[PDB]
Amino acid sequence: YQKRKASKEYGLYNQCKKLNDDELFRLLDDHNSLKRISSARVLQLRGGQDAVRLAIEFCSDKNYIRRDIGAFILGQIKICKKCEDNVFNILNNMALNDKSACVRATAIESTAQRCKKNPIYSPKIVEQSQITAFDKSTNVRRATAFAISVIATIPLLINLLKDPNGDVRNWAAFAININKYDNSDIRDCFVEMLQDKNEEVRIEAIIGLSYRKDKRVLSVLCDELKKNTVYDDIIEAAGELGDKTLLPVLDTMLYKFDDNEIITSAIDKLKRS
Repeated sequence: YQKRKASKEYGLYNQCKKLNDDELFRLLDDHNSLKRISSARVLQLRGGQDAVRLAIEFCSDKNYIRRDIGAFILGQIKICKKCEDNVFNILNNMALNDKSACVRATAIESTAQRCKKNPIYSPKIVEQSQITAFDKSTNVRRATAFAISVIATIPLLINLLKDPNGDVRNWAAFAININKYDNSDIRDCFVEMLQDKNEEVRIEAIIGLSYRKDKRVLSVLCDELKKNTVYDDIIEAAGELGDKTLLPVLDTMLYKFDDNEIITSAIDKLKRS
C-alpha cells in the first residue's frame, strides 16, 4: 500500500551534476541556499582532492556561510586515509569553537557522518557530545542528539530529555528507545513526558514506558485508546505493556475499527503469560 515520490530537489540536483568542478565551486557562493546545497551535494558525491582542499580552506573563511558549506561537504566526501584524521580534527574543532551556531551544528552532524564510516572516532564523538550537549544553541544540541545516536552518553541523553526544545526531547527519547536504555531516571523522565506539550514526545514516552512494562503509563494509555482517531503505536504499546487491564477496551475496539488486526495482535500478546 505505501509508496514514495522522488524528492522535489532531485531534478535540480541532476542538473548540478552536469556541471564541472569549477562551476560547482562557484555555485557554493550563490545567494540561494538550495543552490549552494545542491552543488555541495554533487561535490560530496564525486568529490576529489580539489574539492576536499577547497572545503578545508572554506572551513577557515571569514564568511560563516562558506564555513558551514565546507564542513557540510567534509562530512560525506571521500578522503584519503592520510587526511581523514586531519579532517575529523578540523570538524571536531569547529563543532566546539566556531563562533556561528549554524556552523557548529553542521560540523557536529559531519563528525557523525565521518564516525559512522570509521568508528575509530567514536571516543572523540563522546567527549565532543559531553560538551556540545550543553551548547546554548538548540540547533547544536539537536545535532548533538543525532551524533550520540550514531554511537556512556546516557547521562547526556537524560539531560536532553529535559531540553526546552521539543524536537531535542523527541530525539533523545527516540534514541533511548532505539537502544533500549533503561534505568529509574529514564523511566521517571518518561512518566513526566506523559504530560509533555508535544504530542510526538508523549508518543515516544508511551511506547518507551510500555516496552519497559511500567504501569504508570496505564491511565494515559487508557485515554488514548478511547479516542475516535487512535494512534497505531498506542494500540501496539497496549499489547507490549502486558497488563490485562486493557483487554476490555481492546475487545471493544475490535468492533469500532474496520481493520482491527493490529488490535487483535495486542490482544493476543496480553492473553499470553
